[PDB]
Amino acid sequence: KTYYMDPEGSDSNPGTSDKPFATLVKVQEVVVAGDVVYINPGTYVVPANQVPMTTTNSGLYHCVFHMNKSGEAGKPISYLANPNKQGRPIFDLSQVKPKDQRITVFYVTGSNLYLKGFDVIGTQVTITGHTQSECFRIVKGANNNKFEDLRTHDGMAIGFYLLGGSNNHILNCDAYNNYDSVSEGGKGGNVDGFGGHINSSSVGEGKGTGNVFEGCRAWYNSDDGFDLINCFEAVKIINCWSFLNGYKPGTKEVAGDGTGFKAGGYGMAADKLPAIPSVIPQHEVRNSLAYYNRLRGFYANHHLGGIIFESNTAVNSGENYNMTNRESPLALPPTDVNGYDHMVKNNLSLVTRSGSKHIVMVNRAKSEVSNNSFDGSEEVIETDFISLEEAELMRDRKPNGDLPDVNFGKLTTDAELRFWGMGCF
Ligand SMILES: C[C@@H]1O[C@@H](O[C@@H]2[C@H](O)[C@@H](O)[C@@H](O[C@@H]3[C@H](O)[C@@H](O)[C@H](C)O[C@H]3O)O[C@@H]2C(=O)O)[C@H](O)[C@H](O)[C@H]1O
Ligand SMILES: [Ca+2]
Ligand SMILES: [Ca+2]
Repeated sequence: KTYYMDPEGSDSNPGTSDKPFATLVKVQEVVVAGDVVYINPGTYVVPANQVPMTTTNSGLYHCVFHMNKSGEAGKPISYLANPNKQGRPIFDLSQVKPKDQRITVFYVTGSNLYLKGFDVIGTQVTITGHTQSECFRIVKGANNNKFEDLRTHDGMAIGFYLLGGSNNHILNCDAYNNYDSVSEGGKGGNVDGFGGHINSSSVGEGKGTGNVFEGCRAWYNSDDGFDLINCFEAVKIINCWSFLNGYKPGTKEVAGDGTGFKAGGYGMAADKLPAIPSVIPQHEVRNSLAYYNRLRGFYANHHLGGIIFESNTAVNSGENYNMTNRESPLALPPTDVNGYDHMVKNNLSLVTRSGSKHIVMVNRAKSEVSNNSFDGSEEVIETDFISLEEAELMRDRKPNGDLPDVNFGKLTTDAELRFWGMGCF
């Protein structure tokens, strides 16, 4: 079956093209494996009083849409912007403010799902202590899903937040202009674009493995663009752009941590040891771009082992590459050391911003550090690039959702010969 929804539809309708549904709550009542839902473009304001589809964590979370049904292998359930209509569906969550609860807009427990082509805006935070909300929260048991050309923006919530699940592909998604102005004095320190945090409950082959962020952009998230702390299976970030994170949206006002790619770690607590996986995962950041994050570009974040940083480009992102690891095995007090077991290869780094640096805190005897611009005999300069115009990075995606063509961060023909094989382009 192909069902339809529309902002001016009705949940008393049958869900046909002529008589569409109004909400995903009704969609969820009827769909089965192999069904397709075409979501007509327009603005869907979620009513303030719409009851949550579920709650989690002893009532802490109000979950707007519970993506609880599953497809089968070869027969997904697909929730797609209607490809026969121009424009995008935009779910506006600005009225949803349940007292004393965190918000999850799409709480994903099902498997074999395909979600494409729509936006989630205005997601709220009302709690004033330590808190967060998420546009997408994916957990243990949610396997073999695809999230494509989705945009989580102009709200107070983390865009994508993985606590578990396997083979979740987050492809060509944007998370931008996300800032929690409400909690903890409006620091914004828990709002990332994309978070990979496969927890202890979700470990194992086919249980927490295989999740990938690909082709995604994160900008003006108040904390980090991408963050893989406390992530018990390897997560990969491939062909992603992370820029202008750590600032309040549209400004250079200081907010949170400002990392482009925070690519590991299990914390640096002084009081107690963190839980850790049995095998420290080798997360990866490859063919990616960091530009003008407030503090750091590509960061090992006190990892307890090796990360792969391959074929990336950093421009004016503070510490463009920082390989700091925590000393292993775990001990107290916690100790930072030069990064060990990393692969740092074929990277490019430009510095013309005051206080920015190429690479810090790498152990070259324990990490493979090869063919990076910062270890060559010539400095990388601005005119080695075709363009460094920031606006290019915010250009509209192509109609199919692919990243826009840009010259930003692309070496000229002449420079490419002097920095051969280096950088994300
Ligand atoms: C619902 C809570 O879940 C757990 O706490 C998580 C997380 O395990 C903690 O490490 C910590 O994480 C913070 C941020 O909240 C998180 O977004 C970021 C990626 O890492 C740390 O900065 O708090 C989390 C949280 O959700 O509050 C624990 O099981 C808590 O007891 C539980 O309330
Ligand atoms: Ca933070
Ligand atoms: Ca973060």
